[PDB]
Amino acid sequence: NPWWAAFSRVCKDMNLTLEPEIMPAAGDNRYIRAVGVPALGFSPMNRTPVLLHDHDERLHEAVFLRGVDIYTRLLPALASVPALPSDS
Amino acid sequence: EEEHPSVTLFRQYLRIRTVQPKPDYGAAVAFFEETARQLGLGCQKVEVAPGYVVTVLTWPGTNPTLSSILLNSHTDVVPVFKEHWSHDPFEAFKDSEGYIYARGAQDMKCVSIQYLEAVRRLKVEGHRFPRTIHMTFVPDEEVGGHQGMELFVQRPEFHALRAGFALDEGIANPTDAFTVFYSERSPWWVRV
Ligand SMILES: [Zn+2]
Ligand SMILES: [Zn+2]
Repeated sequence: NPWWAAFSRVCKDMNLTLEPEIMPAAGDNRYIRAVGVPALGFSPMNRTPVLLHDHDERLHEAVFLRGVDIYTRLLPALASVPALPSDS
Repeated sequence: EEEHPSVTLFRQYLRIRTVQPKPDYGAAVAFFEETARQLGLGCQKVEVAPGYVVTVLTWPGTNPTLSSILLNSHTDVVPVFKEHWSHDPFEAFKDSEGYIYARGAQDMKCVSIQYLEAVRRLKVEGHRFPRTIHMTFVPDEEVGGHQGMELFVQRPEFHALRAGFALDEGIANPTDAFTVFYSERSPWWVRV
């Protein structure tokens, strides 16, 4: 999986500990994966209580800003994966 | 007030009331259109069902025939019982300890703004990559996507993106680790 390889390499470069979990059969990725597109589910929120759909859903601004930094490293890696069989 | 401009943009978008069951999608589409114009990104609106516009922002790569990177997210958020909140869920109040309170602050408007600010920084700082990046902002995820992403993936405008790989939401983790939803080959829910 070249995409997982590039994602995982950036996370090792940044010293981020990942916990891979199964992909729920829900959300936008349900449909994208079902039409054959490889995908991951990821939001760069650590040290954050799990509050989706709850009262007082909140995010600390420094976690948010570190998340923008993480995407500034993920994007070059993913967008620079060299040509694959699937590109033809 | 002094504030990081990425945080200011996040709080602006948190204040757009894309709350189910009748999200202000018109205001969200307008926000993405104006952002595309400010960032110098191409913008395509694809109305998959009446009242349901998918917005695609595009940063073409240097090898536009390679398949693209999709940075996907949903613009709607679930309802609130506002009497149970410490701060108005659509005010995006930031407290003196740095916490931003809003419906959508975790799920998932943070990620949409993170994609936009990461693209803005990399592009304005002069980076270029072989693969095109498309940011797709879809309505309707919180009710199952049947008038959003589920329709978008059959559209000719979707096929034209030539998607090679997508990101979309994960979930908060209370520890120092980050959760990542992993899938490979054919997803497990079609196995069947
Ligand atoms: Zn979500
Ligand atoms: Zn949700």
